[PDB]
Parts: sequence; structure tokens; C-alpha cells
Amino acid sequence: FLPGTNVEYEDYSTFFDKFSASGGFVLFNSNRKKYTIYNRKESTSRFAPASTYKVFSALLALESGIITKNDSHMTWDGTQYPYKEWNQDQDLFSAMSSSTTWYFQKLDRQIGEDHLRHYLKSIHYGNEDFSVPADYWLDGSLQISPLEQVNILKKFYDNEFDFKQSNIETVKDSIRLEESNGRVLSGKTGTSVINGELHAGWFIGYVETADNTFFFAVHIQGEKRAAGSSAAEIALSILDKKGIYP
Repeated sequence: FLPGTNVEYEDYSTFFDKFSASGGFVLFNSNRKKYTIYNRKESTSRFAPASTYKVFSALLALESGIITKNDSHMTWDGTQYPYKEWNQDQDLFSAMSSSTTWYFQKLDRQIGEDHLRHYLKSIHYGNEDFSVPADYWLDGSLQISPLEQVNILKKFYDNEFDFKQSNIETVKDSIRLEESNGRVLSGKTGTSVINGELHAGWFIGYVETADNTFFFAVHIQGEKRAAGSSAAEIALSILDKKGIYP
């Protein structure tokens, strides 16, 4: 809850019910400096960021010179991963769309734990915790709340972290999804297994209009295998319900 704002509460249960899921929804109106949120408890509870963190992973990689807008290609070992989309030469842009985990992982390993921990502190990401370079953003060491996601996503968008203007734009393109009416949708999914047949899903991002910018984050928990997709669908139905994104 940024200083100099106001909060509103709404019920979107039915949108979550459609996917046999429970979770939260945080939306932020820049112009109105207003937050609209469903389920305050979930919206303020931290969870493993999962693939949602790739946005910042990518930003650190660029800022370090590990990769550039022009050269971000990375040939793949030959490892037969459980997902056919990971099993091929990746690109920063292809790794994001596909959440090709190995790409960012081998990206995080090049930077190292010391520089990694320093980073989480430099942008104060969630609890800022860390286990090992390979899975800190998946194993539950590092956690951030749906509300925290929105606030830091705005800091990224506005570049209050003062990173090279060029890299921000690069990460922005990597997650730009669609453009309808006069609005541009940007976002990123996240999926985590919480037990057993109970998965968690994330879908954060923002909507850019001609005179405004909406930041949103949805976090879910249910029996849906592809929680990341279901959370995106939920956020999207709600977004389309308030006429923010057609």
C-alpha cells in the first residue's frame, strides 16, 4: 500500500469458483491511486514467486551484461525436460513465453549467489530470502505477496530502481502479450506444486491505456494442474469485468 493511496474491496469469488480455485486479486489504478482487491488475506500473504520472478531475473541478467537485447541466444544441452518447449534452443523472448526454466537458471548461476542476494536487497523483493541459485524462486525460500508484486511491478514499469532505460524496455517487450481496442496487455504466469494434488498459480502484470496504467496480480490455489493458466484466465475475466481489458 504505497503512501498516498486508498483501498477498495470487492468480491470476485465466482470468478475463482469457475476454476475450482481460491486466491486473491490486487488491481492498482495509477491515476486514481486506488487499489481494488478481493480477499485481503491472500493478497497480503507471501508465496513462492515461481515463474513470475523471471521478469526480475531477466532484468538483472541484462544489467550485468550476461545477455543483451541483440544476443540472448542459449543453445540447450540436450536434456529431455518434461516439457517439449524447453527442449530446444532458447531465447530471452522464447524462454519467457515458455517459462523455459533452465534458461533463467543457467542465467542466475552465471551471476552467482553473492550478486543474487545483493540484487533481491537492492530492489527489496518480498522477504528477500534465498536458498540456492537454482531454485530460490521456486522452493519457497523467496516469497512475495500479490500486493507486493503490484507495487514492485510499478517500480519496474516507472523505473524507480533506475536501471538502464534500455533493459527496462527489453524486459517490457519480453512480457508484452496482446493489444486490443487501445490497450496493451503485459503479464507473466507462475505455477507451483504445494502438495500433492493441490497447485498454486500466479498471474501478474499490467494494462497500458492511452491515459492510464493498471497493475494487477492474482494468486490462486486449487486442484487445477495448470494453475498459472487458470490464474491468468481468472485475472482476465475480472479485468474484462471492470472493462479494463476487453
